[PDB]
Amino acid sequence: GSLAFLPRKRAARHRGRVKSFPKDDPKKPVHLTAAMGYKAGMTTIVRDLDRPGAKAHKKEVVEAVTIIDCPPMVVVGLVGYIETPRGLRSLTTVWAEHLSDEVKRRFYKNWYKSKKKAFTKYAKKYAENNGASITRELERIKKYCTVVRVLAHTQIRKTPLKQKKAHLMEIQINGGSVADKVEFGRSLFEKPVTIDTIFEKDEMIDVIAVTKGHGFVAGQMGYHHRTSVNHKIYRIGKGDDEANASTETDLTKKKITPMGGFVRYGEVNNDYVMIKGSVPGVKKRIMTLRKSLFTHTSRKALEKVELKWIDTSSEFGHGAFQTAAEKKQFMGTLKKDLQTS
Amino acid sequence: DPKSALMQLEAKKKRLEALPEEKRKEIEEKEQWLAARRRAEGIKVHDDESLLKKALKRKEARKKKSEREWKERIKAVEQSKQERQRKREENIRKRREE
Amino acid sequence: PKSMVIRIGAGEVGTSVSQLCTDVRKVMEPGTASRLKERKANRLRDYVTMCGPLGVTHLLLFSRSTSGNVNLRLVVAPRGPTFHFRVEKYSLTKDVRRAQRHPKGGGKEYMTPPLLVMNNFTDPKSDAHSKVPRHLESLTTTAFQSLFPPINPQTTPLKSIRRVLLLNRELSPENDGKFVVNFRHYLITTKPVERRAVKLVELGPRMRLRMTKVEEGLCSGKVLWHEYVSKSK
RNA sequence: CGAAAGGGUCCUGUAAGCAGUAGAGUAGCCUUGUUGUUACGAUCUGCUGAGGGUAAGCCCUCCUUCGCCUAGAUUUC
RNA sequence: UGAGCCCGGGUCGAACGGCCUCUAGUGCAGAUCUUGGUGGUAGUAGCAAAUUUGAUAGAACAAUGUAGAUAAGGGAAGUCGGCGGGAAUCUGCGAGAUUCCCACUGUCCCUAUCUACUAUCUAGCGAAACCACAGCCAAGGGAACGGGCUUGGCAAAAUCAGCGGGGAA
RNA sequence: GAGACCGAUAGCGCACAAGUAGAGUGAUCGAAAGAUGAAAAGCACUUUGAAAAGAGGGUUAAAUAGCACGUGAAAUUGUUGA
Repeated sequence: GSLAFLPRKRAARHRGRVKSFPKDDPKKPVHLTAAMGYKAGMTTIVRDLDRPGAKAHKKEVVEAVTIIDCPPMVVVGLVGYIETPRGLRSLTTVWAEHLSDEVKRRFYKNWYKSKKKAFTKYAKKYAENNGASITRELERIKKYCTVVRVLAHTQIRKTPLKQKKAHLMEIQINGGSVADKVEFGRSLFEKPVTIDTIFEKDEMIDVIAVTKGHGFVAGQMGYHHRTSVNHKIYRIGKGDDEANASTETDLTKKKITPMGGFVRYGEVNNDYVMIKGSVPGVKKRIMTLRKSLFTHTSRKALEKVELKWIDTSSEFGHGAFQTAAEKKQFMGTLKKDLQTS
Repeated sequence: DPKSALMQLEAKKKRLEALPEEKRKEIEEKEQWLAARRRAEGIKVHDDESLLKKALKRKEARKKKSEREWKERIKAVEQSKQERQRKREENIRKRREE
Repeated sequence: PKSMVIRIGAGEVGTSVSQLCTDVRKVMEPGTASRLKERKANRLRDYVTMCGPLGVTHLLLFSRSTSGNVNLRLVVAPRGPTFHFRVEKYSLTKDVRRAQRHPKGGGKEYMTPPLLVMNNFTDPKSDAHSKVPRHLESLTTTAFQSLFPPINPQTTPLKSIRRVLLLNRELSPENDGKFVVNFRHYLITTKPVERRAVKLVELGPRMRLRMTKVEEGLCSGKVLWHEYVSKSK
């Protein structure tokens, strides 16, 4: 095997560390660099290829695409890093009041037997006109810091999982002066941020996950931290539309979830990201989407995508009925349904 | 002990064959009823010709493999002592050469 | 002591027998596998080979003949004995609840097994007619006493004591009677009148059993006593 | 939350039983029959896209039902 | 100086010492020494002989593969093989019409079948070989002699599972 | 009757069950193993508990002299402490 990925180590953290963010210049407008979702599953799409010089140009092409359920993330903190002859280091972080129950579950380990005391004195410090200390921390960040990251958490209470502990991650703010980005984060406190806000249509990104541990039949084989580069978001669905899987070509009002729901995941009701190709990780797992560190060098990026339809047959079997309507129409009436009626 | 159970069941068959036919069937119903009684109470009786014979066969096979494991290990140990004496005589001859 | 209730005795199952077996399992809680879902390809061999490692001591089998007659086979794992009862009259727990003016739903009482109460069965010899007493009735007593966990009155918590299982024998010790087995289930309600009044509420099912036939092993062995067929010596 | 149900979805292939002169034919009985009749007979026709299963590593329920609740043992400035 | 001698403290209960001589079965680390006692290995290997027959007790499990065989199949290779049976297709029961294969081998592999060999955990029992003292690596160390030593690289308790480095003709 | 002898791994193989126990078909081979206390006065009795075992209590000048018993080294082991 490759020497860059050996010896085979377990992923120390189930989440997945971002390590490297894109390089910062002040000239661009302000923007976050990362987002999180949960791998729901994959479907099949067919596409009118728009690759000049390709054999399959202007032809139907069938591809496999991963669905990542992406509920809005909540901004709950800012952090200010300082550059030192020993690297970057956390100078100081500011939190937000009214921290969510789920982010508190992240702060705790045994939530059921612990009286909820975390960040209570911090909320008190906010409440009792220690805004002196608040503005002191913000002024320190604006004066001494060169890199700022927004602490954002994703919300299991909207995701369709038995989990109840939220997911936290630091996301760098690039494109602007330090004061500008600190003010932007201060505005960001206590507001949901959508994937329409973080990312956008038909674009190339990087994806971080932990590839599955193949356990129970020379050592650890599986469960490895992997950041797969160069995966193209083709679609962003809205949840509330109910015409998410619907495409201009077929006016079939359906959601991205096939018949019977996703196998071993469920049914998604939120914003979702549909990306080309196989992507590391498994279902229910946290997926970390981030921007590319470098400007792209291919027409695969900045190639605009036009879709036709999305496979919504039940993946639990070899079904061929996209919608319950067409299924109940084609099969006709059955004796059990007739007796019920 | 499977051998003790075999002895007991052999005595049982001798008694069954000695007693007369009508009370063959009578006492036979008797120990079946009582068998159901104590086994349903929970007493796992151990009386089966094939089961006990196959248990004895398993025990004999285990003893056989164990005896073979002896022969291997004992031969290895004797070989070790013989080899040690062999290079001792080798080095004594080397000294005599010197 | 663990017991399982299975429908593998019948070639196919219906709503009535399914409800009956669900009620029997509810009676057998908590020492029974509630989530046991019978499949057509399963067999008695598969179920006993499951009982083996599961440490199940008793197995009720509900079979249905082509004529529609229903039989209850109470077997002791893993080698017998086997008792064939015939169904004469049965009522569902739903029907019992509907008939009762104040039906009580099962609750926390699922945590406690019912106490066995046994009536009119003749253990001691009254007429030396040992064939029915000294062969069948003592085995019945032992079989049910082992079906339910042994009860020590000197350690059992009275507040946990909540359910009773009645087995009443329509038969007299003089070997005269209809030889009928009456199986019923009651819930205990303790009311403060210390003087405490005990009220028993039907939970079902009601079971009319005909003691038909017996086997030494699991659906195998010589016929020890068959009511209709007596084999010559 | 975690033990039945309901709905969804996949799988196999049309369950038992009943009704069909349908069934290669066979053996009897009568006034001898262009649905003769009584007995045996693999197998075909309708109930019947039937029947059954479906989480042990498939989804969703508004109480669809019922139950369980602030434990108990040690350690840490 | 030394082999050794004297005293203090504890234990202990019946004999003992200094000097001059006389005498000898008179002084131990070795002898793969003798006898006896006791360790690491080790609560490890494994339940094996020993400890009126014989006999560890519960929980499990029924698998995983291995070797030797078969007038079985398939694939592969080489030849001078391939140009009645089975498998199908087309057409309106049709002599119905049309298409594919069959060989051998003192050759290789796999799958199929037979015989034989194979099994874990916790309790209880419980050895033996071997042991001058211990083992990171690199260069140097005259005598192809390194584990000592010199100069460096460095160097953090303790377990389980894999793994490779050393020990003359 | 004695000894410039040996003093329980010594002295005869045997200070004591010694040609005993034991081995081998047999001729034959052949060990290990002494000491309570002056006197058993050998721990009455109570109390644990299945035992070749303790806690009290008693005998003796002494029981850490208790039929594992005159004194009780080293190897080896445990607890406490540095």
